[PDB]
Amino acid sequence: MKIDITDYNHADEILNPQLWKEIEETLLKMPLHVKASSLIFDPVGTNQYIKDELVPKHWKNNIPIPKRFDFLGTDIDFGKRDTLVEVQFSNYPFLLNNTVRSELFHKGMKVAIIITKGHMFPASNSSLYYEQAQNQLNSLAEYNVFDVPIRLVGLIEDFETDIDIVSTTYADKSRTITKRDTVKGKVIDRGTIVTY
Amino acid sequence: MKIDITDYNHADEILNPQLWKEIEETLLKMPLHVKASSLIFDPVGTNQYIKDELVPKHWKNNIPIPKRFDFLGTDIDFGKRDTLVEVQFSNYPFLLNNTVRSELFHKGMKVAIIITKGHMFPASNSSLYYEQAQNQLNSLAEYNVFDVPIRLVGLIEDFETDIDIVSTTYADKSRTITKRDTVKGKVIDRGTIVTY
Repeated sequence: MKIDITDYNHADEILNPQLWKEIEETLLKMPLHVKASSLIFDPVGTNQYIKDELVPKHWKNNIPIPKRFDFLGTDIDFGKRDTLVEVQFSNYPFLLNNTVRSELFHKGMKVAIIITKGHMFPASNSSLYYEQAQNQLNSLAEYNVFDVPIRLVGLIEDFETDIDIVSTTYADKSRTITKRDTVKGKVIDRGTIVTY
Repeated sequence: MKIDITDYNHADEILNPQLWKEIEETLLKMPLHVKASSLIFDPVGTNQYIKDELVPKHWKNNIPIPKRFDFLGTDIDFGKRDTLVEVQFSNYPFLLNNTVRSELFHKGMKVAIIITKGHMFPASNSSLYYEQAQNQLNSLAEYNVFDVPIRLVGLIEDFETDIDIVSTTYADKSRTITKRDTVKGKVIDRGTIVTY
């Protein structure tokens, strides 16, 4: 996928280039994961993909307790050396969520990378999106509310362009994949995901 | 105008019925104030109307310093006895704005009334709206973040219904009214304000 980046409190000069590269390379070669709602962004598939890539690179992971069993895996955290990676795709309250995480951060870790998906992707209801997270952080930054270094990453794709897509069907009850296919497609014109 | 109300921390049992009545009666007989952007919600006209009604009823007022001269008057505060009324129509960061106001509130006032306008009204860019403020407060309430009693009020109008409208044109430079008319209209189908 493609990515848009917003750095706060000079996360760019603080971040270990190699640690950032591991995250960046993983995201760039990663296809768009989608599932039925028709086709919507699949955060669990996405986090599973990220996890399988970073675990072998020695990133320690932790999966936050979901407000709903079938939501488990919608958000995931990774840590390595002094870097914290927080994938936030759920509808958990953004500012409150991070204010709470910020507290622990200040009580070691020196920079945090937050991964979100662009608004262009149709998704679960009220689920966080990049532009919204950026707006909120731009606002706090404006009044010097926080000093923690943050690299905010937005997962996006260009419109009307052939891309690799992974379509999955889950039997959410224990979660199971009953069907999956790796096809080609693109996003039309929020956007609409089209498969070939 | 019509109003929708959401109470937090039992603002409803704490609020002086007469103090609430002064606020409620003012809002109910108040027409929809609009101006050119075509026609959009006019917060200054609205606050001027509210101010002219409450000052004679002994509500002390205070107008917050705007982040922009021509924005001055977009938000206004009123106090009387133990009640705080905060009209919030601007794009100032909601949670941060109120967290800061909350701090002073806890350092007397016993309940706060926050007035916003519904999402149905086309308005200034990124300006706060009722449904958004409610979502954010519902979220903080969910995790017992604040205990301050709040009555959140949303200014709305029914669709396809004849209503009184005040259309104004300002020479924003010192603010001046160069043109104004009191007509009839309605909101079609965000919504679109139509005048007759």
